[PDB]
Amino acid sequence: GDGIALTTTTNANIYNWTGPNGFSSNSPNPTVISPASSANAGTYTLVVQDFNGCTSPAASTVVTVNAAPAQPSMTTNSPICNGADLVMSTSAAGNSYIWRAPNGADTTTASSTLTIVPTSSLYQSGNWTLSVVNAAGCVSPASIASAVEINSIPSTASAGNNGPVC
Amino acid sequence: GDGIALTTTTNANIYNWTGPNGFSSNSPNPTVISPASSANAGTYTLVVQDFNGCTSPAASTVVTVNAAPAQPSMTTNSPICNGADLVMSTSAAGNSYIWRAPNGADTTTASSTLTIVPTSSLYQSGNWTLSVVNAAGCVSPASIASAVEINSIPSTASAGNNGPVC
Repeated sequence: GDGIALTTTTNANIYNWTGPNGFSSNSPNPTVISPASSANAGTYTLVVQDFNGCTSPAASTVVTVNAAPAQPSMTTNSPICNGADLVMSTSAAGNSYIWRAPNGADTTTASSTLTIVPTSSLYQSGNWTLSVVNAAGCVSPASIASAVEINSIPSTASAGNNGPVC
Repeated sequence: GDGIALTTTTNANIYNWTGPNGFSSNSPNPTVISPASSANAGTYTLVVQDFNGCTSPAASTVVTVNAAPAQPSMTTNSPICNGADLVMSTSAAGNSYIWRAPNGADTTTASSTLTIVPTSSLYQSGNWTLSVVNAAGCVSPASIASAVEINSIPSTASAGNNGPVC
């Protein structure tokens, strides 16, 4: 999902780049490959032709592409009464977990389980999502949102009885 | 999000521009790069060929791209009764905060918290959004709207009792 950029240091007249998917360029500092995927992993080779018409031996480098984790899933204690702790968790593996609140608030934890204490700006109802990040620093697609419904505490009912009893 | 423009001052026959993403042009005053992103930051080099066929030494300049802040989030006292002050706030950092009313009214403040006194043209219900601007003058994506619900004050109930009591 990130891009692959190549650069040059020479000031020669003709550049010739070649790569894994038919990548080709006749310019220094070529158009960055935006959608990096494993398809573009491999060796990129540069040949440079001088002002005098002579060519260099080729130079080359290797770029690898780290894969993102699979879309994680989320479980929540969604039928929740106001004042109770909000608990959400995944089963997905990762090095760090990313929790996204409905209103955009965004926090992290090393744990697969997040607990939100109702003093927090995160104690909010609506659709919550999760994404995870692995050791390569790759972020998974976000999970399918799980709704959280925080219910109010009802008022009390008047209560009594029929009055004095023999 | 803004564009990168390059210009010339010469009247020579052939222009040769080159840049960071394979940017290339054979004309003076090239097509402005509209979607500036960090991808196009770097050195842009111009070489000019004369009417007589001779070429200039190259001239060059550097353009950098300032990044916008990440999408901020908003918190509001949304269950609000008419006449009460409307309070909205963010946690996002910035040099100035931009507050957008549902009906398009647009105000600013240096504070992360905005208070609207109900005499104001901004004391309106509906979906509010926020964006922030940093020291480079870059404006963040707008936040996910937060609804504000301004409720009316109900009329009174008739009240009384059963009448005189022994």
